[PDB]
Amino acid sequence: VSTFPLKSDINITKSGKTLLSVGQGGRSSRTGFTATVFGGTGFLGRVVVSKLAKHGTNVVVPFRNDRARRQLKVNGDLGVVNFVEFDIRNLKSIEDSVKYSDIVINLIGTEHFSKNFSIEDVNIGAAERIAKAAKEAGVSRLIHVSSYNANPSSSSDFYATKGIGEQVVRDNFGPDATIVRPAPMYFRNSPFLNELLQIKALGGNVIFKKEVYPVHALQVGEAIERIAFDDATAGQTYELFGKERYSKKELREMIKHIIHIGYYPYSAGFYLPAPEPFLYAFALIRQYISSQPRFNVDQLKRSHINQEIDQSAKTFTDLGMVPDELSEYLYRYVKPHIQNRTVYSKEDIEKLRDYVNTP
Amino acid sequence: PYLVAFRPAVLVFFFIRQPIGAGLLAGGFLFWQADRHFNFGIRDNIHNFKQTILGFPTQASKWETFKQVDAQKRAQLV
Ligand SMILES: NC(=O)C1=CN([C@@H]2O[C@H](COP(=O)(O)OP(=O)(O)OC[C@H]3O[C@@H](n4cnc5c(N)ncnc54)[C@H](OP(=O)(O)O)[C@@H]3O)[C@@H](O)[C@H]2O)C=CC1
Repeated sequence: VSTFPLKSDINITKSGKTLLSVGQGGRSSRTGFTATVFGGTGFLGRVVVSKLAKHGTNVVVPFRNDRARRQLKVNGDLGVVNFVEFDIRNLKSIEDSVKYSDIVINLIGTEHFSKNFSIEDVNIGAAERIAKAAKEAGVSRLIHVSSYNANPSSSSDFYATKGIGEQVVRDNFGPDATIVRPAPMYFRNSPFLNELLQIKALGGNVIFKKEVYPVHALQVGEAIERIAFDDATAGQTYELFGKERYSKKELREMIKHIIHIGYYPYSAGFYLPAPEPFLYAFALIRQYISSQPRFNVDQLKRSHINQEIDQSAKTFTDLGMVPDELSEYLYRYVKPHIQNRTVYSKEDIEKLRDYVNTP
Repeated sequence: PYLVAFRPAVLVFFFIRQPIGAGLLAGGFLFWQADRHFNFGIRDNIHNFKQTILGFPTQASKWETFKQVDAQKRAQLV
């Protein structure tokens, strides 16, 4: 960001287009690109879209929810943010969002299968159609986002399909495609944190014993931004994660202690020891009775699997960015949910973390 | 008659607000209601224990008192 994102004013894409950026990088400036951000209306998209538009890149955001795309237009200027109605089952609408696009970003990825899509149909079927269709329109660069633990042979549906999503893209878009693996990001209304703040978290012991490498969502938002303007980063695999290792159960008590939540945790439902069959049965029952995406069977297995760093991939420093730690930002993102306010600074998170580990 | 209308609301708000506590006080309430339904004899014997220790006239003591009066009067006829 700073004042101007582009490294050089004139950039030539892989397709021979010669794009000249104008202006000093303000709202009324431009960069001559057209970055189609699939799944832009999601949690991750609203950061990817926001950074691209403010610096003058045209953003084509294909949406399926009409009332969620309205707020994305504030970020850009007049004509900067464009909208296309689409569904992954409508091939023609896909080709409307890639015809004029020089950058194509893929963010579509689900954890719960619905009555219209399975986990494979989205992490693969959407990705395969999106990647292959983009190539036929002469898209210069493709960027993809997968799980942080992609594995073709994993028994977890999410990790198995996300891994195959990496293969099927590279057999469709080709060598130019890029794959970026984000660690669980934390931000306002982050799905990673929304499970920790929920008071009635059945199976809290089982769900929160998993391990992670939390990463600030803004940096990943800029991580795609750095990759977008550069052609040197084609055909790579990137895994983005935070230095200091944290576990959900370590966070859950750390989160609760900041909110100061005697008898209350024992009664309101903070700790709900429930049998393993009951958790498996409850998730299956809601899967046919619920109407909103609930806790899934897949996240019962993932809770037993810890995050794995892959050494074949490249870190933040490969892009010149130093990742930020959850300690410097965990307090502010739960500040909404918390005499004299005690602000738990960066260093003081350890002293909180110390208080959790002490029996 | 106001609690009969207000009872549906508060019971709902007791389980939502404090679900673990609700499952015990309501669960414990059903135990004694069942206990009196099924003549389990528990609360009766918890009661008789207190009357014995604190010197009260227990149910067994009266029936023992009647036996002493009954046995005395019968031998008075003889
Ligand atoms: N910190 C995080 O959030 C995590 C990041 N990831 C992965 O990063 C990727 C980014 O997703 P994220 O934004 O973070 O979370 P979201 O689940 O909110 O992103 C979902 C986006 O993809 C769209 N989507 C899902 N299914 C479909 C479908 N059948 N058809 C069309 N669109 C669909 C959604 O559309 P819409 O919302 O408009 O309905 C939305 O735009 C995901 O794959 C995620 O699993 C990995 C672990 C956690």
